[PDB]
Amino acid sequence: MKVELCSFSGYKIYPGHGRRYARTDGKVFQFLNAKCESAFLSKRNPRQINWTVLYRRKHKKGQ
Amino acid sequence: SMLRLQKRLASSVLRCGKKKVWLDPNETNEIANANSRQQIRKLIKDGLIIRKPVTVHSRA
Amino acid sequence: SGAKFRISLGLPVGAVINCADNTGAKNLYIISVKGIKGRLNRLPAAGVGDMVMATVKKGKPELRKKVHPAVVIRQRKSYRRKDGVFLYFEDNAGVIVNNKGEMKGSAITGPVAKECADLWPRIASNAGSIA
Amino acid sequence: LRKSLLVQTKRRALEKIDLKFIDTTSKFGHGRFQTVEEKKAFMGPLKKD
Amino acid sequence: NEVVTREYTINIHKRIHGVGFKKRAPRALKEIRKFAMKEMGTPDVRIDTRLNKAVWAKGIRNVPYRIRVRLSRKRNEDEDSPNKLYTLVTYVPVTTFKNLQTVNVDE
Amino acid sequence: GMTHIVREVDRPGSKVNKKEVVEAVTIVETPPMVVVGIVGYVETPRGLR
RNA sequence: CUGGGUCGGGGUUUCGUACGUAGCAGAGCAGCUCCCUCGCUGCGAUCUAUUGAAAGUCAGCCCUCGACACAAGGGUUUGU
RNA sequence: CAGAUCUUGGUGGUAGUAGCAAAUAUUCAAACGAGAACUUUGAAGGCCGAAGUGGAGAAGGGUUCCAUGUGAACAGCAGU
Repeated sequence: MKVELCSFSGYKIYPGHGRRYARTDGKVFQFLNAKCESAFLSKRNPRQINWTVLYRRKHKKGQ
Repeated sequence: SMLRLQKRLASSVLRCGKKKVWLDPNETNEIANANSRQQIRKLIKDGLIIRKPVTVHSRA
Repeated sequence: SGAKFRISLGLPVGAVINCADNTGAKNLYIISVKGIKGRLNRLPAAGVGDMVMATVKKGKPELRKKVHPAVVIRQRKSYRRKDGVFLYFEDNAGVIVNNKGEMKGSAITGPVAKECADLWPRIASNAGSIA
Repeated sequence: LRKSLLVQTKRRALEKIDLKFIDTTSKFGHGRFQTVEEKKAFMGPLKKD
Repeated sequence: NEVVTREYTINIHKRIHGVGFKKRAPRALKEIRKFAMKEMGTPDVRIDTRLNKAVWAKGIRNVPYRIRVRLSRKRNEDEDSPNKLYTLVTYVPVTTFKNLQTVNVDE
Repeated sequence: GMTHIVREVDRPGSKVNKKEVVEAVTIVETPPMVVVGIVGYVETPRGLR
């Protein structure tokens, strides 16, 4: 088994979970749930969203 | 007892719809035997009934 | 061996799927999946990697107005691997092919589902990236 | 549970199985954290401490 | 004793889960009367009108999730009834609902 | 309830040979029973008695 | 076997960062200055810190052994 | 008189069944009272939202108007 980081968050995706979406220019992305699903498909910037790992790392929150 | 008669007279005397008339709730006995506009006109001046104010409608 | 584990069939007869090669077509109009025996009152469905007859409705005037075999490359219905990842691409797709199982064009744009590349090796030769 | 009547001899029924991952994330929602000791390490301290 | 009076924190979000919208607040009342009758045991429960305002305050479609209730049993203290006992429910407003117990109170 | 599992598989010839697979399973909790009684059955032309 | 009932607590989980306060933040405008001048006071959508905060969480989720009272009762029957 | 889809009168099975679903919605306390889901007062929550579930008229009704009282009958449950 291999764990694949989400493309809209940083939460680890264990092998049974999630779903994978591959655009028509040659890139696969992992999504942990449907909340992270239709956030990316509406292009909401993954670092302006108050719970992703990227946002919490950008403001250095907890560090 | 049927305080309906007293309610209609308390509307005509006060010149207001009977929504606003407030027959006193603790004194339903003394109102019950006041059934002529020579007493309800008296029964107001002693405060045993009053006219409720209009519900606020603020344009603020 | 010849395993083709069930993948959720998501293109019933009537599906219009973007052509993905350089033959000059732009729309495949599925008429009937190939290999389906069916039941009373059920439209045949074409999964990913299933030969399916198709009539180009917009493109080269040479190609239009006749029935050409086709293969479905990318399907929009989320299908499951046999390891629990539900891969689903961005659009329906296809490619014209001979009934001998080999391409007509020579340049496929976009990715190709791994289910196809295992089945039609001729397609897997020209695939840009087997996603 | 009852031991079987139909004797099995096929390939599929004579399989020797060694697991690799008994998943244990919560079933009470879309779980994302296998174990609490793992959950607190990705989150960190909270206001409830 | 038999004039014992004590607080409670009636949770009226778990006695209501699964009812229609126009029958939500009127159902909250009966789930209070089914509370006094189970706790004290007397079959006369007299909800004070201040409470009826406090359970209709939001609306009828939405009722406060937790309501704080003072179950003051009485011995026909100020009345006379065929039943010797009856509990007079009352309202005890509070701004928080965390770490509150069902403590007793002076009679 | 139910939960996942992950294992290899070694069916020769399968397109899934020597790869991971995930497979939905149950969990049947089985505490040890306790024997209390014995019963004896006799064959009768009518049936079992 | 002490029993379950209620309230509270934590675990999970949903949504996404509350009121309040502070900021030399904030596109501007207005009023006052030993006219000093990021000077002082105001309005200002929003953003930042307190803040993965706030809130809901079994009514068909889990564990408590913490508070509370209650708990062996009442009615109808049946005989070789 | 056994009949005529016979005339008049009467009673069944159906049957304590179909049904009392058009227009958002009621709740708490008190009073007379034998009796209260419905009457009256008070508190709260709703609607009709000025082309009204408002305030007056013409046709038409003919005493329904107002007061005191009644618990046969009617107000398709009830009713002070």
